[PDB]
Amino acid sequence: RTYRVGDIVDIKVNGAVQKGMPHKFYHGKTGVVYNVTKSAVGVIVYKRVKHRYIEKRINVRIEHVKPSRSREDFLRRVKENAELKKKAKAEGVPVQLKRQPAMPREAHTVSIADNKPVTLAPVAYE
Amino acid sequence: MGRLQEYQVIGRHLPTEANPNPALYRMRIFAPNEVVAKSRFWYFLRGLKKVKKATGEIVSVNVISEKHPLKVKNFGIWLRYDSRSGTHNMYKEYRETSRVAAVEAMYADMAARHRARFRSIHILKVVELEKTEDVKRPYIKQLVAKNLSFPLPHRVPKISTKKIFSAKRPSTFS
Amino acid sequence: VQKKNPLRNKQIMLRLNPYASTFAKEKLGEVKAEEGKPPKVPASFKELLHEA
Amino acid sequence: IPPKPRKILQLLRLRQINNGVFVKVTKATAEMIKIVEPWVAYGYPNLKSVRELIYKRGYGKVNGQRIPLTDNAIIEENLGKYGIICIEDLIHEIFTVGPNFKQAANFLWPFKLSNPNGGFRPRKFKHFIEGGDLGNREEHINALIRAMN
RNA sequence: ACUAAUCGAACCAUCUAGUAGCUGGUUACCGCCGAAGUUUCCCUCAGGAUAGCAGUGUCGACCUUCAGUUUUAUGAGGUAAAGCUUUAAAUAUGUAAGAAGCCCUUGUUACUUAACUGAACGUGGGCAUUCGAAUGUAUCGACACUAGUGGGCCAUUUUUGGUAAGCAGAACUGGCGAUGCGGGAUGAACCGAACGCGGGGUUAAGGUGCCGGAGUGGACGCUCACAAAAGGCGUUAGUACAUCUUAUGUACUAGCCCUGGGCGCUCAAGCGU
Repeated sequence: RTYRVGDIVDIKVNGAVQKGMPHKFYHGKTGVVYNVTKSAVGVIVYKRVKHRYIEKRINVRIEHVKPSRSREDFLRRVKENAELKKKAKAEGVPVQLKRQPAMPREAHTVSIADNKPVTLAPVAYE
Repeated sequence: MGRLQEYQVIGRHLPTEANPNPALYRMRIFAPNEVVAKSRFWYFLRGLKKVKKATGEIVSVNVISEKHPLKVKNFGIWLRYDSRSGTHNMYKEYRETSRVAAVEAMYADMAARHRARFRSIHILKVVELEKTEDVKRPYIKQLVAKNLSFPLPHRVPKISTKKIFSAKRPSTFS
Repeated sequence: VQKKNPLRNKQIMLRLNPYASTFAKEKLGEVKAEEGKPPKVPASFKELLHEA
Repeated sequence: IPPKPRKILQLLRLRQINNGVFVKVTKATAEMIKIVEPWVAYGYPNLKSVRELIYKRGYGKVNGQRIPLTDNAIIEENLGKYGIICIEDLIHEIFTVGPNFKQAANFLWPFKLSNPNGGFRPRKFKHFIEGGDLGNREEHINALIRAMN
């Protein structure tokens, strides 16, 4: 795997390699890149103390850093929000582009037929 | 727990493309109000099968009233409670004019003689004892016996609590 | 200078809601239900109510 | 109070005991309320509860100032851009949730309710399904508002 | 304490208000804002500086933006079920959520590579009246001087090592050191609630026999006072086996009791609902 300076990488920290292992406070956290070396990769990652954020700079080898799929939903969204807007302006019709947070369900009717509702009860200890 | 009522609660899994028209399970639940009746319904249903409230819906809540609340009858309640030791099963008998009155009788009776609360107690089956000699219980047996007639000795009369002083010593023959 | 409750003070309610005069006049808080003979309960609903 | 339910109650504008607010039932909001369930009671209000709340304890946020809803003019200045022109419109927009619920509910200052007449239940700090006064209670919030409002 | 025996030897004025540590003290009122034991870097021990938290002023954009929150997408962890590590999830926890943005096209480079293969600097487009989730809006950003703590204590949760058992150490959160009020008959615990001066109404935690404001209130039962499958011919509630015109009698289960604040209370003023 190859890595740029400025992209988003995520650390996994497997147990196979023990050389220069980050702490358990650094396992499984995502950050950005500022240096790329022969083996180690310079990672900038924020840290949560009290009420604020402080930035720490580290070096992790290529054995545990993977490309981040964090902004994958963005590049899908802007591409799709583009081409629907082309289809909207061509057809002259409006389209809802933003995300709706899944409103509660509306009313409907459930028929009895072919489904006689079974009567249940709790069971004894035996 | 309070003036409970009977509730018929029917519900089923939220349908998917794989399983349209799910199975529509139904349960009878004694509860003080509807939001407790629905909570007990999902509590039991997750106990038997894998359905949960988040992936499930409730299709009906209906009150089951007494057909003849002016008739006096005998009730057999099958029961299950979790103590510190574990879970046990028993069967009580009650004499009331309605099933919710007998469940009211059970909950006070079970909390008194066994110290069991609403969460531990599980209703198994409450059924009207249709015919005599199906009563398996002594203190009900003397009550269903022929030509019951007992006196009321030593009945303390109602003296108002705000009448602190009385001029005549009360009589307990009324 | 002084907020007046429209539920108590009938003049403030009329200032805010001019329909409130003809709501009480034509008695729409007492709208009778639509007439017509109600149907009997289906027999299948009675068995499901009084099921075991 | 841990800081994570603390932030939510600030975001829901519940900064005081006996404080009311209208929120939309939504997967964003419903998960927000479920965290702060050890601190709130909520339910489904009827038309009357919406009506008596706006009419008796309805206050508006006019340039950051809590102005009581006394005349229909003061709704036109603030919410006339969304079609809400009167008090019966602000009740209608809230009860029958319209396209501008967000601007209508943010206009209202949080409802400073009184303590309930008749009191709470004996141990109000349990869930409503276990005999307390906390969490969801659906249509029984109308009785709680009637004692409080 | 006294006696005997033991060790030592001045005073005055000035330098001199010597200096070092370390105590004790440090003088009206009101108003506003209000903390800390924590990050990085040095070197004598004798500890420094800094970051934070804070106060006064001061300067730049305009709640555009931001956020101890949810949701959507995507990492990371163990524990059941589960398949032949994949499966689906709890619980807390990283990253992203437009115009400061996208994609691909075309040139160059001091970098890299078989090669725009990438990276950087330049070209093209589109949406500014849903600009691409919810909720909030008392938005921030940046300088100076000036503090006080910079090394603590308690509780939870997680985690680590270990003891005959102990115990010990970190990190997180809340708090204390710097808090009054109602309760806890009492309190350094805990429960409620945090504070300008008054009137009225309603409550919480706790209570309503008297001391004490409020019920000798209503419904139904039980009781008379360490420790183990313990002893109960005390009582009540439930289960399992056996006899019977050919009502019982054996062992358990559950209550709870005998053994193992004051006044006073017992169809409670005790216990459970």
